[PDB]
Amino acid sequence: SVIKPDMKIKLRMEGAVNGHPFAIEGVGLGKPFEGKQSMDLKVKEGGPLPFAYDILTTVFNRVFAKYPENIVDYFKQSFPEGYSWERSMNYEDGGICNATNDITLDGDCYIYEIRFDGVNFPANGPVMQKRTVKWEPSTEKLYVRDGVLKGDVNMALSLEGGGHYRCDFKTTYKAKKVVQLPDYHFVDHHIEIKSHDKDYSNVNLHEHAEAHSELPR
Repeated sequence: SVIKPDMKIKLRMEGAVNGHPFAIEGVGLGKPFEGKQSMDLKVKEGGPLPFAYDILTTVFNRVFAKYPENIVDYFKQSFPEGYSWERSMNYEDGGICNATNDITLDGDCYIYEIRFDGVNFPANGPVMQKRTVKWEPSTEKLYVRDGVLKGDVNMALSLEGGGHYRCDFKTTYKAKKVVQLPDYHFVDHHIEIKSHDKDYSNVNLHEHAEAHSELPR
């Protein structure tokens, strides 16, 4: 099919946090069937970013998730046409980020058109104070609602000096064409910034994801 063992990624994010605009572009590669991917991101506008880079990472494609044969793969089925997703990320201190990604395919390269908008982040919260360390691994819960796929996940950012900062993700996935809808399942994730420069102008990001149909896994 159109899904190859090794594929590329090209993306551009345009957004704002607390009213301050910025733009980031990236290029990467991954293995859809292995659920692994990596990419290099460069801040193009609005740098240096005055907020924690981690709030952006999960926005920078579930096609990069290892799906077992007994689970319907909504994402790999959506191509060559592609799909799009919308997401609201509700942080425990009131900060709220809304994001969207329109994913298309050009040859062996996925193209992302991303929008990101966060508001109400407290001035002295971990996000505006850049006190986040990394996102903890997680388990996303996927279920069908009104012909489309939903995905919810309890996320947590490890904090500098100890503790965690919670955020609840609510994502809606929409294939561009009619595809087979999956039954209730899970997707394990682990996103990590492997390297970055001082002000995060350059970031190397990695993600590993695998789906499973029953728990305990």
